[PDB]
Amino acid sequence: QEEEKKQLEEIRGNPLSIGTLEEIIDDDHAIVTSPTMPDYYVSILSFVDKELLEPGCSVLLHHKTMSIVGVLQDDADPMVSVMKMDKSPTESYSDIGGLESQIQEIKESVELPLTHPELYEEMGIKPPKGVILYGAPGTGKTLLAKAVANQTSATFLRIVGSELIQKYLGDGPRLCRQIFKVAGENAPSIVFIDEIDAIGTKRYDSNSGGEREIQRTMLELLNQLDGFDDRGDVKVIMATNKIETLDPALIRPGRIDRKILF
Amino acid sequence: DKTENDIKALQSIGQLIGEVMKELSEEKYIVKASSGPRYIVGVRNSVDRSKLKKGVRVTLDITTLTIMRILPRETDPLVYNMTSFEQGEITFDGIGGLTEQIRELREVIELPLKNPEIFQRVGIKPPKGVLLYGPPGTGKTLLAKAVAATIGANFIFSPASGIVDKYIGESARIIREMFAYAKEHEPCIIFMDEVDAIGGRRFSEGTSADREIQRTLMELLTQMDGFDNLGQTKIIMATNRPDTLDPALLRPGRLDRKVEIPLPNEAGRLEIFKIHTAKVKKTGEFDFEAAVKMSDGFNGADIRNCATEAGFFAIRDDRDHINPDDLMKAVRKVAEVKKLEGTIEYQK
Amino acid sequence: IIKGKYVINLKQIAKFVVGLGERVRPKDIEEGMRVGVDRSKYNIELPLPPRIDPSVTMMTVEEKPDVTYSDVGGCKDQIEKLREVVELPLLSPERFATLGIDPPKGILLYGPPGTGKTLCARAVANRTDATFIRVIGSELVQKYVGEGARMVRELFEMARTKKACIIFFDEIDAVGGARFDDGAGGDNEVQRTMLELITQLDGFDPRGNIKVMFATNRPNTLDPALLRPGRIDRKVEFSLPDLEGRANIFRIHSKSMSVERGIRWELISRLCPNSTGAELRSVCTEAGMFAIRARRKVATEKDFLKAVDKVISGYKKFSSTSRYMQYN
Amino acid sequence: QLPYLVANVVEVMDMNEIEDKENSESTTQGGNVNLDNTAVGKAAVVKTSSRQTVFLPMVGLVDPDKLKPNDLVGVNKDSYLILDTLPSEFDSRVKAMEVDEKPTETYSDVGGLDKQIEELVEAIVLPMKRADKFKDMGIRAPKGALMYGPPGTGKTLLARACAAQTNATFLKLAAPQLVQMYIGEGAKLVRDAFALAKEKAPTIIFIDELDAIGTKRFDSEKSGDREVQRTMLELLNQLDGFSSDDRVKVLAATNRVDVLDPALLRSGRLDRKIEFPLPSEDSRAQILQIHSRKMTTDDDINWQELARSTDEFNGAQLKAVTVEAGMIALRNGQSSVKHEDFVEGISEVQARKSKSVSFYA
Amino acid sequence: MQIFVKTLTGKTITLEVEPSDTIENVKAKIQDKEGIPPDQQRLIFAGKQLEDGRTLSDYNIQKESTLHLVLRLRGG
Amino acid sequence: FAQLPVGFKNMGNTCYLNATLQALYRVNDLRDMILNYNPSQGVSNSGAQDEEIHKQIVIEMKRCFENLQNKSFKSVLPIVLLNTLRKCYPQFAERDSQGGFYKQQDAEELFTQLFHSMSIVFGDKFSEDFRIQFKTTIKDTANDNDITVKENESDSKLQCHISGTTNFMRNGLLEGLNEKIEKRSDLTGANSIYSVEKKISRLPKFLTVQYVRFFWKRSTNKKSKILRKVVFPFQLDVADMLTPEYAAEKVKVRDELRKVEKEKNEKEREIKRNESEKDQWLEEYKKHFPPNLEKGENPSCVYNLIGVITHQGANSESGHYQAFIRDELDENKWYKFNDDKVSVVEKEKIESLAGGGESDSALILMYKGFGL
Amino acid sequence: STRVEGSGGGDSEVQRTMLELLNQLDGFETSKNIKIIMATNRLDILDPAL
Ligand SMILES: Nc1ncnc2c1ncn2[C@@H]1O[C@H](COP(=O)(O)OP(=O)(O)OP(=O)(O)O)[C@@H](O)[C@H]1O
Ligand SMILES: Nc1ncnc2c1ncn2[C@@H]1O[C@H](COP(=O)(O)OP(=O)(O)OP(=O)(O)O)[C@@H](O)[C@H]1O
Ligand SMILES: Nc1ncnc2c1ncn2[C@@H]1O[C@H](COP(=O)(O)OP(=O)(O)OP(=O)(O)O)[C@@H](O)[C@H]1O
Ligand SMILES: Nc1ncnc2c1ncn2[C@@H]1O[C@H](COP(=O)(O)OP(=O)(O)OP(=O)(O)O)[C@@H](O)[C@H]1O
Ligand SMILES: [Mg+2]
Ligand SMILES: [Mg+2]
Ligand SMILES: [Mg+2]
Ligand SMILES: [Mg+2]
Repeated sequence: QEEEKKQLEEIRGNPLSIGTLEEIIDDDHAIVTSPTMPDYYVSILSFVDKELLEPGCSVLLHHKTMSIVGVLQDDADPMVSVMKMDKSPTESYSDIGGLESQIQEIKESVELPLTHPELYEEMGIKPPKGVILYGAPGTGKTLLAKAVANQTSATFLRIVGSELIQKYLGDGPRLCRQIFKVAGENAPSIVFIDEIDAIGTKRYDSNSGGEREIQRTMLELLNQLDGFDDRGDVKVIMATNKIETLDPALIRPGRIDRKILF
Repeated sequence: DKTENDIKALQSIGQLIGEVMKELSEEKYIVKASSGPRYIVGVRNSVDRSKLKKGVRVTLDITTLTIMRILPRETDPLVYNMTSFEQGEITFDGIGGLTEQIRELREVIELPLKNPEIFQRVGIKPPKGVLLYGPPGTGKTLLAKAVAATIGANFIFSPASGIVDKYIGESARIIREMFAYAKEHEPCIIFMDEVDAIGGRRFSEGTSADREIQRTLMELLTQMDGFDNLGQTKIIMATNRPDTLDPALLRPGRLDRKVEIPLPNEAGRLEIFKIHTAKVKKTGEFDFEAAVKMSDGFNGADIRNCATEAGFFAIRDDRDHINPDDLMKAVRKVAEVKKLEGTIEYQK
Repeated sequence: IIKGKYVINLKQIAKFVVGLGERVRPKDIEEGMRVGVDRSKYNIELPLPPRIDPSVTMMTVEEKPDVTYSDVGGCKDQIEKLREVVELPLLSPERFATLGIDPPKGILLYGPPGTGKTLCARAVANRTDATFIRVIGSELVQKYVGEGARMVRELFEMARTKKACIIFFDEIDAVGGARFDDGAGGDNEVQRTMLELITQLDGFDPRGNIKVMFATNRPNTLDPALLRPGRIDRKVEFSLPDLEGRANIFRIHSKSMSVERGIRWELISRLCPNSTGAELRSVCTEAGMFAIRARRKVATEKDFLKAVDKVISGYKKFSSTSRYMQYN
Repeated sequence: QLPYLVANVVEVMDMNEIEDKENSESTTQGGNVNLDNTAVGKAAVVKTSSRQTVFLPMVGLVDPDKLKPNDLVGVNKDSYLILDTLPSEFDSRVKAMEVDEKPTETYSDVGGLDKQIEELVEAIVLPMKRADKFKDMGIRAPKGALMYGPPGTGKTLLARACAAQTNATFLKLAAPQLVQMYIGEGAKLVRDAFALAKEKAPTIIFIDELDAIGTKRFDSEKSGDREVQRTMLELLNQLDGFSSDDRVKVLAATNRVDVLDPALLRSGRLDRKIEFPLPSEDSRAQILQIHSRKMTTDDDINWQELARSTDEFNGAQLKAVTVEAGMIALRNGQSSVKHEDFVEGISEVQARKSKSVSFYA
Repeated sequence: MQIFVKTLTGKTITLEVEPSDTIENVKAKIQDKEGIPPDQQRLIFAGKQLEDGRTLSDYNIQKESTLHLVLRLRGG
Repeated sequence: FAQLPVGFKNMGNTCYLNATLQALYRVNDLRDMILNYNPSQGVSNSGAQDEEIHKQIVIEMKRCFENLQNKSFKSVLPIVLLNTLRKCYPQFAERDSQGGFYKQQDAEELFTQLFHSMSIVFGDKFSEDFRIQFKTTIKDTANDNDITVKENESDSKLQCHISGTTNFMRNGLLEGLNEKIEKRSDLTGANSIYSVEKKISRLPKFLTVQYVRFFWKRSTNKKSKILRKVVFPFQLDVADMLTPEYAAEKVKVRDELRKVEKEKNEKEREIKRNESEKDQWLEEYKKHFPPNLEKGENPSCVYNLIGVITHQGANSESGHYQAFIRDELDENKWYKFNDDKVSVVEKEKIESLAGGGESDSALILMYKGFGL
Repeated sequence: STRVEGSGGGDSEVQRTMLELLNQLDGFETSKNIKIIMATNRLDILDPAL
């Protein structure tokens, strides 16, 4: 430790001057734009692993001539706070007890493949993908999802259906696009979209909510969920009870496999 | 010596402009620099205290920050393009048929301009403010170039959207500083030209752009009416539809007379036909009257496209004259291409 | 470029006179080219590629998946037409010069949702060994308009810098559908990026080795200014699988499935009507769930019967069973 | 020599020539006889891109006639002195307007729609060359030419072809480019498109598409289309005389003419209105042959047979029939492009696959 | 004997040099017009480098030939 | 897949030799000829007594290669070859003035001089392997009033002339075999400008392409290096720089070879989820090779990229040569030779060696006929 | 001025988010402290999903 840090601090500050990684160049350089507004065509010291850093990373630049001293993994935005949990859903299995025939279509295709890939190596083919929950209000639909994600301890994102709709346009689909990038970044992933009947009954103004917004968000979500992306295994859990606010490219199966009636 | 002069300027240094914001004591002044932030500064003895008033431009030093001298008023780079607009000038009667509107314009503008004193007897608020509105192509602006030339008073003029910046309230400061310049100037005519997006209403379910509209609009209201009331500087406002405008820009007592300049009449087209045929060569053409009346649809700009199109039928025949054989195929053709879309407007 | 110094705008906003330093030709320096200049006194050190405005187009360049050509969204000549329009003139321009034709660059991929229209293009993406840049049509919309005009434009010219690349315009059913004026709506601000997508395809210079794919769920509403046959040229409909085409897909799906012999894939096609090959992709997984309740390492014929029955009932329960989303 | 800041000139204001006993200054100072007290000579205030202004006694090598009150000058960045004068700067986007050595296609690689080629040459090209015959006759030259009609009629092609042929400067502009999220910076693309244009006159300002600025609306209630139209209102300001619209022209192509503002209907803006028709029987035959010029074909085909079997086609579709012939040709395995393959590219690709549903017709 | 020399930028210039002249003479005549010293110059013909102590006709180079100029580099 | 290859360590100031060697032994016939040297190998006389120093270079490569194949080793010594190079060409024994030792220079030159030695010893049958023959037509602009055809123009490696029109190697090669040769002697007048086109009439079996990467600034009167992204593809097709005659035959054979290549590209991936498989594909390919095969002939006009010498840092007079070579059994698995520091690298690392910036970029690119 | 023909209050849209969190707030760290005291002019001008 002692002799390694001597030469660690040689090329480190005093100020460590956060940058934003615009693009890499492959010669051990990158073009950063700083929050303080001057660009730098930075080097890269080459102990932080040259290509382990990608656009959107936050970079530590040296107090003198800028080299990428190092790279910060994680920079807490308040925008992934909304998705991420701050509380534990202490009611799990058998506090939503009953519907023990409609919990074998979410713990034989959502919880169980993640817990055991063993059973799904045996059949081969690709494991279950997605579910849609629907039925009459007060059948525990909202809590079921929170109760299987408590037990697996996979990365629980939860997003409300009424925050996808903003009174601002175009940044709605960017929010939805974020949610699945976090899911793909975190290998075991369960995304609860709570309420996606709240996309066809809810609108604000007519110039940034309205129909155009509703079409855009729906389409973004197809690319995210599977589309062309080929991203990490995301289980999707959708609460809805109005099942014609959803695309005819989403309520076909092979994205959402078995459908659950309550 | 031409290079010796270059050495004595090069060895001098610059100076930083401010204005006297506020007297603190008598040997210390608050200035607001043109770099921005206010400073507290001292003075050279060469400047006298009683020539230091507030709103007077001063030099400062750039290494001592001390007034050496009073400087003339600062003026916008933009408004020096605006006195370089008067081109496109024409005679007193340079829109034919809308001649009745020229007379109506000068009542408000030129009659109090020469003598404000004939209105003292009358006892009214000095006539200020004009709105022009019509279907485009009737020379609302062509008239402005005529009333700049004929009177010969200081003239400005504004680009449409090139006095819209990227800073909210910096696009207010500019238009503020052209009014000041225009009040220092004797009998100045101020044309706001094609204000339609720089006069919008409250919106703000739009983008952030509509708050630039709104900041900039408020500046006009204070200027027109506050402790500035204009009696020698005159406002002329040109718009293409007068319900694009917010109703404090449709408020008379800032806009006393709201003048409509219409589409040329049946025989207002004819009055342009007699002036634009002396702007061309001909073997002789005085047979306008029936044909133009009954190939109506035109606006004032389309009379000069009938002239140009008669010079295309000429080019086919190989002539350097306008023959009425050339023209009456022209008025038939210019009319037909203009059937493309209406110009339907409902005016107050 | 001032003919013999240059006027640069720093990223500090501050404008300066710079010249050529110690390793640059004048030939090197273009107009609109970025340059690195020395922080202390401004002089061109190193030329740099054009424009640091693209940084959110560096999230839409992605690396190709591994999907064998052999796996297809259905066995038809239909993927072979795609192989004449996109694939073959990239490997051998020898034949398209003898014909003397200029290869068709455009294609539409259209038909009912879920047939694997993108599946046959992911197969092609492993195959061509030409860079794929993929686009989202509802990621081209932002609060301030004219921001999205900029984004679209820079992506396309970056493909013009490249040679042998494919820009796959996905999900242009929102932005790329037919323009129409409202008169009160904010529909105009969206119609702006539609117009930018038209004027880049044709350019003022024709496409510099850009094969263009349009992924549309719908052929029904698309712009006649993007549907014109001069930039989408030959367009091959990949339609619903048949009684045989569904057996073919299901033979791949049950090949990848550890199964026991005695199965009929011809039967399964009988049982299903004209329906997606994503339906058939979920026969196997729901048959894998009936295998697991019983505790098997294999699937048989029987569990495919139940699986098929389940998917069919849900189709009635919803809409889109053979639907194009009506019309032609 | 470099480096040195580049600034704009606020004004020239000028303090009196130094021969006076009493300072040299317009704005007179206290104290009796001055010359170099705080009296300095000729004065220029320049405004920097370092966001300030400075009053200097400027260099006398460069005249107050070589100083405009909006001229782009060098200022020395070590200490602000007007160093020298520099060309006026336009945006890099506006510097992308001029040609790359733009290929010509003359009027002779555009077959069909003959009457349109003649109507464009008349509107734009000849008033530039024969401006002398315009002054002697006494007419004005038009202020632009509109092109309108269905997509696929060669509008975009013609403009490139005709601009290059007399080598009138083909300025390359996209309508959506003017629409930028930066306000009062999109408008400088409109302004410098004319600042450039008069230096590079005779010239053609080709805006491809007119619909991104050209809106029907200009009373827009509660939308952000009031920022968009500000590149449209600033456009009409420069199609009103300050002269320099008599050699500076405009071409415009658009696919739909019904979304344009009524201030683009009127003359003095777009004056000449050429409609580009969907080709007739003879016309279609020409267009097909202009593609077949490039490619190997069978000699047993007749361009009149081909003209029978197309009904209401335009040139983009006839691009889609000559190329489609060679798809069918390669698939057979034949070197040449069969005369049956020209007939079969019409039906294979129309612009649509069969004629739609029929269930009672 | 007339030969042609292809420069770094794909530009062919002429040179008149004898069949009894060393490569030091070739590089000398080229050093005048490019401002490039002999010790960086590399003259290639037939893929073989043309060393300074051997003459032009030791590589069997006679007229109507084109030599290819490239520049060296150092280090290690 | 591969063993764990060994490298050369430095003696200090030694990487300019080490890096380049790795690449030369990738070339199949090159490694064979030195391995199989006898004292029964001849020479080619036309005037040189440097033919016996040529022999000495060949033993040192044989044994340097011998260490490379052996694994009793972590260091290949370059040491006797270095003395032997300095003896053979004494411009490497010049002192560096206020620098380091006996002078260090240059991957380009290096290959030229080592290839000179090898073509004498191993005969002309080996000379032809890299030797490229053109058909050059020196022909007037306007009507020809004089013509000369030179097939005595030759190279042994192509020159990609970077004009700043290089965005791809193919472009500058294709308009670097087009040049305008100015005259000075009355043939139709003195300084009449001729359009000259070289088209290839004989491809080599091993293609070498050298980048011109240098500029002499006349605007400072000082040499520099320029770099810049010039993309080279993995699969280089050079069909368009041939004469029609040679092309039709190579392109017809290529299409059959593409079918076997396609079956390989599917099959290789399957069995994963090497030397023996390689030998079966070679046997299949040779049936489709034309029966006109000889030394120095490619039975395709398609090549794959098997080696890159890279150069880093600032302006010319500066270099730290590492080299990258592609495996002899694999085609996405490449070894990085950082003197005696050896590592596995991927296809992505190879692409970035097209330059831009102020570090590693291609100077020499080594191919071999068709793929593997 | 359109957000109460939009969804009956755009405030009621945000309120639904609040209240939906609230479905698990009696157990996370032991026992609500954050009471959401909602208020409105009449209880009938709330959607029946509240
Ligand atoms: N099987 C059950 N056992 C225990 N509690 C249940 C069960 N089903 C529902 N509840 C309770 O009913 C209430 C509402 O159900 P939940 O919020 O879980 O989803 P829902 O069906 O979408 O209904 P809503 O959103 O209208 O309240 C919760 O307090 C939940 O604990
Ligand atoms: N009334 C007219 N008589 C003669 N020429 C005219 C007339 N109106 C317009 N023109 C011609 O058209 C040019 C441009 O028209 P102008 O800008 O004057 O119209 P405007 O009515 O103010 O339109 P807008 O309301 O769109 O600004 C003139 O400079 C002139 O050449
Ligand atoms: N024929 C098929 N074979 C196997 N799987 C398929 C098939 N068709 C669809 N799928 C499954 O569906 C997934 C997503 O479908 P894809 O994105 O390919 O849709 P599409 O045909 O473009 O339709 P949409 O209009 O819904 O976008 C595929 O990744 C695959 O798992
Ligand atoms: N009359 C014609 N003669 C020759 N070829 C034609 C003709 N019209 C169109 N083409 C061919 O079709 C191509 C595409 O049409 P082009 O883009 O020129 O037309 P447009 O009417 O301006 O439509 P858009 O604005 O949608 O691009 C042309 O580049 C050309 O190859
Ligand atoms: Mg609930
Ligand atoms: Mg006007
Ligand atoms: Mg899709
Ligand atoms: Mg176009």
